[PDB]
Amino acid sequence: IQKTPQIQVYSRHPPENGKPNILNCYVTQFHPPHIEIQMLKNGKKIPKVEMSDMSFSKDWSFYILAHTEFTPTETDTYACRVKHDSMAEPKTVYWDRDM
Amino acid sequence: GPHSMRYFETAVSRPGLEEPRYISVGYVDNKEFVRFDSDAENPRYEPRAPWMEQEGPEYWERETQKAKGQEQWFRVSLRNLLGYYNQSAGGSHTLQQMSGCDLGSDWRLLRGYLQFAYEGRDYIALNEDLKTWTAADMAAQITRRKWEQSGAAEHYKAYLEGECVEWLHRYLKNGNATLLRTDSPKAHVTHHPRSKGEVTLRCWALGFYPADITLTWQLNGEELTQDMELVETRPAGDGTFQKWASVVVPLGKEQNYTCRVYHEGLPEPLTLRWEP
Amino acid sequence: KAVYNLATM
Repeated sequence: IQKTPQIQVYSRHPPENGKPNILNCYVTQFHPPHIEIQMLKNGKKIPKVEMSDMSFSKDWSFYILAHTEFTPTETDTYACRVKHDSMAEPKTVYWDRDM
Repeated sequence: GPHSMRYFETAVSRPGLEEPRYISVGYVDNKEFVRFDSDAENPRYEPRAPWMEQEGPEYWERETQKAKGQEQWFRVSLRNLLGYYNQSAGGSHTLQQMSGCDLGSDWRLLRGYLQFAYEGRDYIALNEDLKTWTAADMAAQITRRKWEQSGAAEHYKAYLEGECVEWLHRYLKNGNATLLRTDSPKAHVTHHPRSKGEVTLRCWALGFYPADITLTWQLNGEELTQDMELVETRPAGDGTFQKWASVVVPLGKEQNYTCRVYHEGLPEPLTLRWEP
Repeated sequence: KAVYNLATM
């Protein structure tokens, strides 16, 4: 039974402009575990996207945490984009520092 | 306090390639400490926490052998299950196993776990008595009868009561100042003006460990449950967690509402509001 | 340390 990924995008540390931080995209509740996760700035892949190990919760739902080094600005968009066979096409969530 | 060791194992079929992808992740107290991934160029259990780094090559080779055997076991079981469910050829299929032990605050075995999901759905679980099996469906009944015959529960019980406890003890000592320590939430409130005469009190808990936490919003004294927005507790990436809880509030009534944070690391529950 | 399985499904 196919289940859709839920996505949160959010920063490791309280965001200040021009100050090294880590951007997270935490994707949960998908099945089967096969999945693709891109992180984006102004629509381009951010280079060094570390991916965590395919894990799952005690209720069998998978989760994964993608992250990458970044310096937050006010002037660029930041996003996370997920491709999964539950969805006919990719889903994207934009970073919002207030969330 | 109490502690736990969990290994989470996943084998996934995909249309096309001979052998499915097998992954195992180990957690001590819901903090990642070892990992094996059959896709990696040199498949082996690897340390995922600095304190585990001081296990020697014999440790790593013996655990790796367990992973390699598990890979074989999942490969065969994947196929066995294809037949049990009269699934044809191909499709994408998944098999999950969770196992491990909970200790009390006295470090003694509280509960053992050995359980499997097929296609994300309960298949078979070792009962708490560590002797009998609960089988979710008729297919699983076949497996049950099989494992009753082979006495597999005895094997599992021996690991759960023995090896699992004994090594969790070793890990708790070895990584003393990480696992047996807590990190309490740094809490604060951000303010977000909204539609007509409505702001939005968001209340933040940051940098806590473990992940269990609770946030409430109160007005005059009556806990608010409806109208309120929660996010799922999330990893920050550095061993800690975040959560927030928000609510609708009119302009002027900020000093009426209060957020409470409940976490193990706190000497007591936490109260706070907007600070201009 | 990890469990290992014996009898298959």
